[PDB]
Amino acid sequence: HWRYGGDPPWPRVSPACAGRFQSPVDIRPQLAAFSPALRPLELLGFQLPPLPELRLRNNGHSVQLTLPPGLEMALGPGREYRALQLHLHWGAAGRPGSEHTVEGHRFPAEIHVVHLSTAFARVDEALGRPGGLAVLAAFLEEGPEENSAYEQLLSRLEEIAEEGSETQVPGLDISALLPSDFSRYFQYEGSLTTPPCAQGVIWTVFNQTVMLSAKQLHTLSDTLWGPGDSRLQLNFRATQPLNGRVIEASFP
Amino acid sequence: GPDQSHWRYGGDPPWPRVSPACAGRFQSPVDIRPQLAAFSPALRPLELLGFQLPPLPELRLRNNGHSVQLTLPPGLEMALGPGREYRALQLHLHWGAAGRPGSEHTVEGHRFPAEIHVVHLSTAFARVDEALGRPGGLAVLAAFLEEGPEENSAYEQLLSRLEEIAEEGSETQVPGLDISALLPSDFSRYFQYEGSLTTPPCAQGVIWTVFNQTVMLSAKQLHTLSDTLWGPGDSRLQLNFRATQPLNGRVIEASFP
Ligand SMILES: *[C@@H]1O[C@H](CO)[C@@H](O[C@@H]2O[C@H](CO)[C@@H](O[C@@H]3O[C@H](CO[C@H]4O[C@H](CO)[C@@H](O)[C@H](O)[C@@H]4O)[C@@H](O)[C@H](O[C@H]4O[C@H](CO)[C@@H](O)[C@H](O)[C@@H]4O)[C@@H]3O)[C@H](O)[C@H]2NC(C)=O)[C@H](O)[C@H]1NC(C)=O
Ligand SMILES: *[C@@H]1O[C@H](CO)[C@@H](O[C@@H]2O[C@H](CO)[C@@H](O[C@@H]3O[C@H](CO[C@H]4O[C@H](CO)[C@@H](O)[C@H](O)[C@@H]4O)[C@@H](O)[C@H](O[C@H]4O[C@H](CO)[C@@H](O)[C@H](O)[C@@H]4O)[C@@H]3O)[C@H](O)[C@H]2NC(C)=O)[C@H](O)[C@H]1NC(C)=O
Ligand SMILES: CC(=O)Nc1nnc(S(N)(=O)=O)s1
Ligand SMILES: CC(=O)Nc1nnc(S(N)(=O)=O)s1
Ligand SMILES: [Zn+2]
Ligand SMILES: [Zn+2]
Repeated sequence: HWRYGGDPPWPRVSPACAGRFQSPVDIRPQLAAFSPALRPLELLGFQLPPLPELRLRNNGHSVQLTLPPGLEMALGPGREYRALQLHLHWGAAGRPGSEHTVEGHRFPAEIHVVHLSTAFARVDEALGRPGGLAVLAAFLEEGPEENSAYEQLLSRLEEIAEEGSETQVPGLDISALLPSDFSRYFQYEGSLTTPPCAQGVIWTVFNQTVMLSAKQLHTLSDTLWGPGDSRLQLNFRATQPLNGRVIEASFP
Repeated sequence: GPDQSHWRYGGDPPWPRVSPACAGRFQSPVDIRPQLAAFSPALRPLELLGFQLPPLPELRLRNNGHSVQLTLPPGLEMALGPGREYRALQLHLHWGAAGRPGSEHTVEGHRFPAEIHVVHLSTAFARVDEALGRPGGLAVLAAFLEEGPEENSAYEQLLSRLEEIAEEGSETQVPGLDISALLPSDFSRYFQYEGSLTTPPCAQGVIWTVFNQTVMLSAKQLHTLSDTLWGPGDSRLQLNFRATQPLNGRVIEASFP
């Protein structure tokens, strides 16, 4: 089974991991193309009630929250998706762990909300297909104030410390885990950041970040156990070259 | 319902009965207002390779009653951008009648004499039926045909064969030709937006790329195109285009400032 920082080589696990257009990438704001056609993102049905509960799992490469049907998202007019799950990427003590970087800067952590195009019934049908999968990514930065939205997830990590364990958590407002402005973001086409690394994924990276306390960031990157009786840390992929791709910005 | 595959221009069955998608909110064609198009510097020049076909093998040219369609062979590769590849499947035309333009798309309300469409299939899909309705599954390149003083050599290869397939359902084999010669000169100037097929099933998720520059045909050639073929029933195959559809919020992008 694949892992971070070691065999098996990802290209052996999946040929697509050696594709020419992979993710994540380094975003250089000055080189991003202002595209007036990029409208504000629309997310409805993300304010979930206390029940039913949601599955939170330590799968060895991240902590993943399974999302229910009904979380509708649109990248634009007639381009709709539904959220499937969200997970995080982080570093370690004294080391940032976001996947994407901005002007070479790596942030403490990054959250990914994976969506499936309504044109596909299942994920296996969308893999590798243009726009079949769309991921919303936001950077998590260190701040003086503790984040209430993230407290709902971070306080449950200890319950699933051991690799492969899972637990049910109360419903929460998923949209509260995201930045304040849905009209400011970068967008480009790439791939999944972990095997099978299928291409054709539409990546949308919020320009605004969300803040977590130093303590919360410590809890996120030093609680779960990964493969090989070792703390699950630095679970992010190195940035990949744009190789000609042009990143678009929804703002001038 | 019975005979679900049947449809025509200018009359029953209502397209929504043929295919529900024909009543979708985001259809094609649309009216293009250059002033309101969003300049998107990420739109690079179109790439078309393998379009210069040799004399043999021959290609099938058919009057399907809705248009004259040329079946393209494997090998015509096209890219809308890096890593966004397609292969051409076929090309067809939309035209008007005596003293009446018939293009599908319009620019600032202006309708051109005719329009050519080169339909492509994303390399991520093995078959068309899997691409239908999927985002970017199908991509169509569209160019306007205008009236000019000179006879167009490229189009002569198609127009001179229409008499052999005047009746709906007729077909003939024609010599290989340079498909790219049927297109405009600048592949870097175009408009692009997402819509649907302009005929049933009217599946959405189609990426439309409309060249900013046009190609010219003589008045005689345009007359040959609109006055030689016969359509469904006993009517002349003319005015085979769909009315303009509202953008409904969609923003057309332009590859040039
Ligand atoms: C959200 O989106 C915003 C908006 O695009 C991003 O903010 C911009 O980020 C870029 C990149 O980080 C900033 O660009 C930098 O600008 C500096 C200018 O500062 C002074 O220096 C020049 C003189 O050189 C004066 O003209 C100017 O008035 C200022 O006084 C440059 O110094 C930087 O370049 C230097 O460093 C880089 C390497 O780091 C080298 O490649 C260069 O050669 C050079 O040495 C750089 O160009 C830009 O200022 C920001 N704009 C705004 C409005 O804030 C956010 O980063 C983005 N955030 C997220 C999370 O996505
Ligand atoms: C390929 O791409 C090019 C580049 O965009 C297109 O060319 C442009 O086409 C648009 C639309 O046809 C043209 O826009 C029109 O400009 C006129 C300006 O001309 C004079 O008038 C104004 C007075 O207001 C003066 O300031 C100016 O200096 C000029 O002297 C406007 O008059 C037009 O607006 C009016 O008419 C239309 C009806 O046609 C109404 O809908 C409007 O409400 C308004 O009343 C209009 O804005 C533009 O000039 C063209 N640019 C260039 C460089 O040629 C091609 O059409 C396109 N071709 C294809 C096949 O895609
Ligand atoms: C089907 C599915 O969700 N798999 C993913 N694998 N990697 C992903 S990531 N890090 O690119 O968001 S999503
Ligand atoms: C399968 C196929 O190619 N069907 C088409 N139907 N309409 C088309 S058009 N006029 O929008 O190019 S292509
Ligand atoms: Zn991820
Ligand atoms: Zn057509």
